[PDB]
Amino acid sequence: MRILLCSVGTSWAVVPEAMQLLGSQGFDEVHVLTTASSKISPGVEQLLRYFEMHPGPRFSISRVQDFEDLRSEQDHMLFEEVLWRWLLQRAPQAAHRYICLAGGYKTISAAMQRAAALFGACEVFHVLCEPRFGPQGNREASTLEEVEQAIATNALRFVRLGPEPGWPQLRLLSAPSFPLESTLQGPVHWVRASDMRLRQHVEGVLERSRHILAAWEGISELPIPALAAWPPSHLRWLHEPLDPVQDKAWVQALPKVELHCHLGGFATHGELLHKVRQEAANPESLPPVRAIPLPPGWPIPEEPIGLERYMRLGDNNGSALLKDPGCLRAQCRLLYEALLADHVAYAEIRCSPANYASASRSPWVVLQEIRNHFQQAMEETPEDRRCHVNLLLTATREEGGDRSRIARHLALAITAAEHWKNGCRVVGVDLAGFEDRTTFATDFEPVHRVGLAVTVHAGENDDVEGIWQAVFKLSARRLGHALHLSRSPDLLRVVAERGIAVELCPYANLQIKGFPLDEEQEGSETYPLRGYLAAGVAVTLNTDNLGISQASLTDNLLLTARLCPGITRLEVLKTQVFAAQAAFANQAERKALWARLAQVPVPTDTEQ
Amino acid sequence: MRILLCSVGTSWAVVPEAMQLLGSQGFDEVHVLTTASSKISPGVEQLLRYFEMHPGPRFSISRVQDFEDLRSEQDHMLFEEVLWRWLLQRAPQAAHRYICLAGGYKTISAAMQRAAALFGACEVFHVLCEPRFGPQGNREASTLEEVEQAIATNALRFVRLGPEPGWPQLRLLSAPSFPLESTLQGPVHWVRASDMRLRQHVEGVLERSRHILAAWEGISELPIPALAAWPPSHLRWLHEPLDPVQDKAWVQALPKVELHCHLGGFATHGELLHKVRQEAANPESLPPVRAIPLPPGWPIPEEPIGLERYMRLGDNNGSALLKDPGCLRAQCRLLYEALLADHVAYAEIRCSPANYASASRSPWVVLQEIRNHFQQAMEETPEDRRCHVNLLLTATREEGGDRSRIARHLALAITAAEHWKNGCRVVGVDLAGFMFATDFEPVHRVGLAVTVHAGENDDVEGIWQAVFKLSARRLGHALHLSRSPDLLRVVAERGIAVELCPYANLQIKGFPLDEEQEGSETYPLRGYLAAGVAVTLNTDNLGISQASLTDNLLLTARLCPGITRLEVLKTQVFAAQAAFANQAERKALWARLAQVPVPTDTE
Ligand SMILES: Nc1ncnc2c1ncn2[C@@H]1O[C@H](COP(=O)(O)OP(=O)(O)OP(=O)(O)O)[C@@H](O)[C@H]1O
Ligand SMILES: Nc1ncnc2c1ncn2[C@@H]1O[C@H](COP(=O)(O)OP(=O)(O)OP(=O)(O)O)[C@@H](O)[C@H]1O
Ligand SMILES: [Mg+2]
Ligand SMILES: [Mg+2]
Ligand SMILES: [Mg+2]
Ligand SMILES: [Mg+2]
Ligand SMILES: [Zn+2]
Repeated sequence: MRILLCSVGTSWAVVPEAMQLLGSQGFDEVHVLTTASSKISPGVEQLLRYFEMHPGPRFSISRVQDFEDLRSEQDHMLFEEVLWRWLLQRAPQAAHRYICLAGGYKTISAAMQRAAALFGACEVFHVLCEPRFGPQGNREASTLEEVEQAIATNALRFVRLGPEPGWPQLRLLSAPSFPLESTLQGPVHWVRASDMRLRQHVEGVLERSRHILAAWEGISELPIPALAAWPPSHLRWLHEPLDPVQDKAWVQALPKVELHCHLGGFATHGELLHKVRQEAANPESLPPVRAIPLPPGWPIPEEPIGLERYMRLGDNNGSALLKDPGCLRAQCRLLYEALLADHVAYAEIRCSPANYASASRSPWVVLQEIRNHFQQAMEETPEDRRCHVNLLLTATREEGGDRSRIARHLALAITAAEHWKNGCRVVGVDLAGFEDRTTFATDFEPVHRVGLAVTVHAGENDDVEGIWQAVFKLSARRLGHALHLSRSPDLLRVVAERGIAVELCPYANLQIKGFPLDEEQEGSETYPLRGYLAAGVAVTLNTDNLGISQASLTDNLLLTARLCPGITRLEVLKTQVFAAQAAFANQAERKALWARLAQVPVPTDTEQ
Repeated sequence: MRILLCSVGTSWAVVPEAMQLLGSQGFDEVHVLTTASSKISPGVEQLLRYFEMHPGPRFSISRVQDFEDLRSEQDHMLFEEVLWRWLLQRAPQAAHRYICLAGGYKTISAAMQRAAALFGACEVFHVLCEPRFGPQGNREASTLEEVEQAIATNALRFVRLGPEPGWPQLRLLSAPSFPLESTLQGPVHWVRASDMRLRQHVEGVLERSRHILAAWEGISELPIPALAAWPPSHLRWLHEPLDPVQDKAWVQALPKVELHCHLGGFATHGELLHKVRQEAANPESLPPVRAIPLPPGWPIPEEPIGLERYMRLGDNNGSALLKDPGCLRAQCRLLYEALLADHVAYAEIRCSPANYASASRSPWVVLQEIRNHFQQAMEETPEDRRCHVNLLLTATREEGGDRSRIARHLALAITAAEHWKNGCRVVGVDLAGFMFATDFEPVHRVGLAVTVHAGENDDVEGIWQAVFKLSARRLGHALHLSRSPDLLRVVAERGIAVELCPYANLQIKGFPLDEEQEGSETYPLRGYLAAGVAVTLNTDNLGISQASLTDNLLLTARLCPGITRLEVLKTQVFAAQAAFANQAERKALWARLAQVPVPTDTE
């Protein structure tokens, strides 16, 4: 199969010479494109007369309706679009596309060359004939007789400029996505482009290709491979320090991962608390709303308040209030709404089913209700914006308290691990009672033996033996509030090399323990996020308690800018990638999460 | 700054119209390219007269000596090369480059457009003149006064075709690397291109960029990101099942990682054993060479021989000989030579120094001698061919026996871990037999990584206790992980590496070969790979198994039906990630692994 595409200006004789590129074999098809100038119509007439003879191949003639003459650049873009659509239509494949640039304007010849370079062509050539067929033999061929004479006498020169392979993303473009409106007027078609779509599509493809090629060297240094298509200025902006106030919209639009969120600390005070109370199935059993004033300057107090006061700040919600089934349902639904409004894509929520169990509601019933409410909230949301929520069961140790709650939480987690295989799942346990009790560990071999994962939640104690025991005796895969890893360099090295994640909650850590804010240089009491990042630790930024901390995940990501002097937003993306890798997800959840993370928002402040 | 670049053909009045693109603003300097055809020299003299009467911007004319008229494609390529070199020379900055395609052949205008697209330009434009002049008033401007009248009458139409950014690689190209000669003839330069270097470089970079763009959609599934630059045919070849007979050279040329190699089982027989024995410092004390007949069909026996016979096959070397300082020295150098010849980039060699100690040589002396021999061998090797070697201490256990040797090896590893911090280091311990977690806490306290060796026991409790009671980061010969789905999922999710030795496993345990499809006793490599497990292929004992790392990588084709070469690269990447290396060693290993050999067949 072999077709020929030509552009013709005032000289019509190029086409009869053009078919002689292959000699006697000729072309299987011939197609011609011209402009609307009246000076070509007689040439069209002679072309038709020539085409009457030699009826071997199938012939056609087109013309651009809107291109009378080249008056400005707008005519050039119009002709470019029409020529591109004509090339796609009349030449479905580039392996048998032959393009002749002889006729037309010099701009038209350049456009034909560029179209061949873009969409591909089998051969591109230019026809030359010596001037010995004309008035006194001083002109090139102009009528049929001398055209045939030149054909028979081999008086034509062909410069095969060579094949053009085209670009990979433009070589598979199809004709009917960008159609032409051909009007048959005799044996010649007349074509016109309705829209401009093809030019913007090609320009976008070329810009994306240039951006990918520019950033191709640093593929491994980008946390998300989809960032190579970013323009170099956008990547330079990505490598600048994060701004807490200017980058609010960019962080807000980011797809995030939440790995440390307590269910019972969500609607602890305010409008959310009243909304949860108003949904109670038994309003007469609701305890009265206690008076729990917030510390002045909340959520950023003048001085840290400690873990005890921070726990007591969330007493209007939790064990007391979530024993109501309606309150529990409203709590789960509102937590999912909060997660959706923050563009979270994957969430792990910490729950205590035995804390909300009653005489008629076993812990299994409470766990089933929580999981079913979350699954229902997930299935209602469209998949493009759906946040996948998994569950972690907290096993809190009490100082001198009962061991029964821990044992039944472990058994509940073991059973719910294989009870549910799709949607919302119980993915592990949160051993949050490891402080002042363990510097007695046999309780958790059944957890390991069934494939449940373990995260150990620190208790404000500054010792490093607890972290050691969590890593090596509890086989923990994540660490909560491990803010003193740097004090033991060997422990920090072990945590980095074993791929153990560290869950950091900026607002909770600032409120409970306190760190200097807006210090120009890193000091001895600086937040350990940047030091952990430099040490090779997979660091996650979380919320801990949405209600008590009075801050969202976007707010924590923005506060890391004030806690860590000169942290870059590339490191924010790194934290998100670390969170995605540290999640207790399976192959399908991980695939969906990676698909969601690739859609990083485009910056709008790349102007300096 | 603004530089005007344009060509002239039979006509000359294109450029006097050309620098009027900005009108009264003008241009800082103008440069003109031209051919050697004699039919256009009057245009050249007209140009000279024009800029003699019109001073201001710098003027220059260049003519391609070897190009006169368009006859075939060779002249076109010659003009293209000369034009590209002249473009790089006259206009080094793309932000100050203006190109006009009004003059010359139509192919010349196409070449100017293509050069602007390739290298970038501030603006590409074409100037037109309405034909109203001449004696009949029906022809365009051709004389000087006609040009002046056209300028005054505003009969010039400029088609600003738009700016071109160029390509990222071609935007940085510099003139001196591709120079253009000049032979002055008055005020007109005469240029010529010496060779076709710039054209071939442009074609090669364009082909590579096209390959990158084609392979870009699907970069997440490539083990090495540098594989994108491979041609699509090469990637299609990569995704095809490995051939044990024809892919031997490609596998041999690969940079590899060795994680399970025993020092004492390298020169157990053959001429290599006698090469080691000849280097004894006290040859009179060498034990007599035992008669150890290899099983028929070695290294691929008819029936598996088990672990006892396999261990007894290497009785002519090890503790028998390497108590000799010279024998140990020769053993280490020959092992490093074998590693270099196999293109291994990172090796973890595991040894038992306390087995080699004597009355006068303590285990610490033996360990330091081993380390210094390997470090020296690494030192006389170029860094681009250097194989980095790290050490593992094997704390083997036996029925009853003595626990003193285990304590000595663990303490030795602890001390050596902080002794050396560059070059050859002691990176971990090997537990050949271990649930006795009481005496392995001190190495967790100091940050030593633990690899646990599975014995000839088809048990599942052992792997569980290795993962959770020993905190092992690698598992040796865990061939029955699939019998416990929970254990397989745990190993996959916790990132624990499984180190498989194809030839050793075939000789000791026995597996079907050349199966058409996966069966019940088929090798578990592909099943582990499909389950998300990080699997590494190693050699175990170089001397006893009588096979190299290349030989094991090729045997996996017979063991695993339909295993592709992408999976071989995946196992190499898994081994790189599973090493006990630090940041610098990991960086060097990743740099070495990015140089995958180019396939030689592809079809
Ligand atoms: N930031 C934290 N640091 C330490 N422990 C915490 C933190 N947040 C929560 N916990 C512990 O986790 C337990 C469970 O918290 P959650 O909010 O999910 O439950 P609850 O319904 O509020 O329970 P409670 O009866 O304790 O009020 C808390 O009781 C507390 O012991
Ligand atoms: N395939 C294997 N499986 C289990 N143990 C092995 C295997 N190969 C070697 N070993 C043992 O692991 C340890 C590694 O030490 P090394 O490779 O230097 O051997 P060695 O001390 O020279 O051997 P030996 O004294 O047994 O001949 C030795 O105790 C060796 O016997
Ligand atoms: Mg709470
Ligand atoms: Mg609470
Ligand atoms: Mg051995
Ligand atoms: Mg031996
Ligand atoms: Zn071994």
